[PDB]
Amino acid sequence: ADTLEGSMAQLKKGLESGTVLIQFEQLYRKKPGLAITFAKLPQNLDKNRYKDVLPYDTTRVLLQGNEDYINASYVNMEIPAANLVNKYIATQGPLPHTCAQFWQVVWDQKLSLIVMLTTLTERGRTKCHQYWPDPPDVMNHGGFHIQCQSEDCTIAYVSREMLVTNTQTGEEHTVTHLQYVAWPAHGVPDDSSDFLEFVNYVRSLRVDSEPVLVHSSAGIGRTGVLVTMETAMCLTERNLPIYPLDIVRKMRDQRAMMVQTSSQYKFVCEAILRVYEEGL
Amino acid sequence: MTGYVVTR
Repeated sequence: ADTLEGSMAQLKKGLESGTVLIQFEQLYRKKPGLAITFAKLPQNLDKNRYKDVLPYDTTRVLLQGNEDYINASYVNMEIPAANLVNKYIATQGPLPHTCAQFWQVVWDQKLSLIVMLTTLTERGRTKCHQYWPDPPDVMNHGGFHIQCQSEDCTIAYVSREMLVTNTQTGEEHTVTHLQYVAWPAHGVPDDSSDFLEFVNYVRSLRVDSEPVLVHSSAGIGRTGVLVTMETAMCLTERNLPIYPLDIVRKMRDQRAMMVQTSSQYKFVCEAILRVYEEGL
Repeated sequence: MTGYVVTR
């Protein structure tokens, strides 16, 4: 209902008011009534990095390493008006002993793009295990030979090409890996223009009908911001209306707590107005 | 495990 021009006026009003932040604060963090059981089974507990960030049973990724478990969710953002779905797999920064499962997901679905929205360590703590090798070095995870063929960077992110080799069959798979390093946990990007640049890079790398694997440390805060922003941009180019609270709810229905702080939400809303006004 | 839930 209503238009792009109209939703954007509505969004601006709500930022100025500000009712958008109130409604965000009132939005549920977990979808009422969705079971979270497998993630808390005894054999699975230590495969979670955070005790409070767990996948729903219904949307959790099933390992075709088979009847195993991983802290990862399917997250599909439908833009019905454009007949469009942007598939994601949203996951935590792997643990030393869950690395093998992380590469199993990438291999089972032949994901070609990985987006990592965290540094490995932050403020005295480990936020993610380094599951890829620093060249020249090479590493093995659960029957996968991983080598980093290429490294380049901007001020905000590192772009890496990786080669994944099945050690049984000798089959090879290539993956693009993007690590945004200028975006602290529980916060906003250090630079908004780099962020928008980055998100457009991600969209241009996206393969249709193939999920993009997106993670940060917990896989809900900064990933949620990124999924909202990519959704908004697909809508803007198609002159379709944008309702960021509907976008966040639809994410939260598939993985709990996406877009963690009010500051993150306020940030992505302002970026959405920014992109719209500069393309007008 | 530390908790990832914060305030702000």
